[PDB]
Amino acid sequence: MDVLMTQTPLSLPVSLGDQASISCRSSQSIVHSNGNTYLEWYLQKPGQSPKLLIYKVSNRFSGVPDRFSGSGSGTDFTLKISRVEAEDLGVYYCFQGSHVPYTFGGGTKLEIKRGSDYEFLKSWTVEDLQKRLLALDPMMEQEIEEIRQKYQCKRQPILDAIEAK
Amino acid sequence: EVKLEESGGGLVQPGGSMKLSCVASGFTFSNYWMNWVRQSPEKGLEWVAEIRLKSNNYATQYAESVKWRFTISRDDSKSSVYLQMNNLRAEDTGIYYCTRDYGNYVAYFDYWGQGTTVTVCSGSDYEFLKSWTVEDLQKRLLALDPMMEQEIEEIRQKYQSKRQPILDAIEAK
Repeated sequence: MDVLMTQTPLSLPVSLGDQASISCRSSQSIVHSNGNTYLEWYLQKPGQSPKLLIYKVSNRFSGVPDRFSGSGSGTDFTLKISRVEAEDLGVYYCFQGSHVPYTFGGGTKLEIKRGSDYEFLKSWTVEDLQKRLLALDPMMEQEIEEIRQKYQCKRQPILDAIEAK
Repeated sequence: EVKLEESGGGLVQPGGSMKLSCVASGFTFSNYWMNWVRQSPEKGLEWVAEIRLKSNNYATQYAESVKWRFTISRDDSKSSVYLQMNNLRAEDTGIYYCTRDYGNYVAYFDYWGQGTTVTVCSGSDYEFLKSWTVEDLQKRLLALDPMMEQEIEEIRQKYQSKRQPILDAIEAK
């Protein structure tokens, strides 16, 4: 049976500076035959490819700040962000490479609590506010391109239907 | 200098074929295992295939959902890895990433590419527009473009409402 990685929670609304804890549960033991546990944590920022953060359960990859911490054993693993920064926002995936097929978790979206009023951006810095603005454009063009690809799939059966007349 | 660049994605009809290509730069390609990973909004992230080195006789591994349909291969002289895709179905739609393993039995996908998009149309409207009249098929075709523009403007209008609270915050500084 394939290893199922169940991630909790689906969404983690936080404020900047909060502590974050993401949990990944495996359906079975993910200890490789060589004795190592290849539990990895990836972060996909909006509009970018996934990037490796934690390898072998608890080891930080190169260039990963020490506010990221990984732990766990058996079937329960946890990724912790001590103090959430703006650059940490995105989707976090857990990943096992101990048993074929290698499987990913469902993903956990670390997003900003929007509350009821948008004055929480007043405490933000301009540079972080600009990064959030610069990130929204690739998300929009992606959502737009999905619409364009969808309608391309709806136009072809029409022409083929007129064609087969 | 380490860069992976995918290419070859596009629109496929149900049961069609497609071959993706991923060129590598900035490292010794022949020394690193390569993979293909795909992402869809429904199934999330999914590992597709893995190709090893010449010392391992270019051994390959696949996910069961793609075995005998997809074939991964590499050319160390061109520093490229490919994925030949046959009998594509609507479930195969998504962004296809080409990844490299860190190696040393330490870590996996340290470097990803920008990804290419593979869109496999369903084929449901084929078995529903066939009973339609040619006059109604032509009117349905000519109504596609304004229908698409309506959904696109909704996305643009949604993103304007998400940009103004930010833009107003930098303004208040």
